[PDB]
Amino acid sequence: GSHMNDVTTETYETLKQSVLHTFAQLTGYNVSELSLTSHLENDLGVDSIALAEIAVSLSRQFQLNTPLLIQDINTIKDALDGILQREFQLSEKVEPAAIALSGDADLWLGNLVRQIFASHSGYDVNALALDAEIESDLGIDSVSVASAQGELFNTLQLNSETIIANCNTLSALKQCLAARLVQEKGQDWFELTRAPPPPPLRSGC
Repeated sequence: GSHMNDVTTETYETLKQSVLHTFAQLTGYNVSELSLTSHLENDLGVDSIALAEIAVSLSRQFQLNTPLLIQDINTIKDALDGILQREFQLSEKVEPAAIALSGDADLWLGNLVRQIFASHSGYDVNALALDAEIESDLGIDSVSVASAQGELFNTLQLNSETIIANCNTLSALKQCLAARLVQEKGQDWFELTRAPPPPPLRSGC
């Protein structure tokens, strides 16, 4: 019906506010001058250049499945209708990249890390699966993996001074090496492949 479809009464009205706020903050319009039945194009007089950032932010803020198309955003209530058509959460948390990592970045760490453990322990690199537990499935002993870390950092031009807390999964330690980069060598490592610096040091992967 239209009586507490998902959230309580106040919460559902604050839902209006949550979407209203997006229309206001991006354009410079007062959210208190935004009326739910106001057709954006006509009454508020918002055009595509501004409207598009709103549709964009609405899709991102509430973390919708499908991106709202700017031709499909007609009126505020109409947008609200569209919001809930995919996904909506009151008091949604915009979780940023707290870890801030890319699978391409940890990948090259992951290549060498497996090679050393493999060579050291007498196993095959490609047989060393990330979903497979190192000690349990892969059959590598704690000493076998821990001792190999040192020479691994050496082969990786990283501080062998630092140790990897032995994680039983290759996925975990791969993330650990990726963290070592930030903690030992700075965020600079990823910055190279992100923002290409003047000298030929663009290859940060």
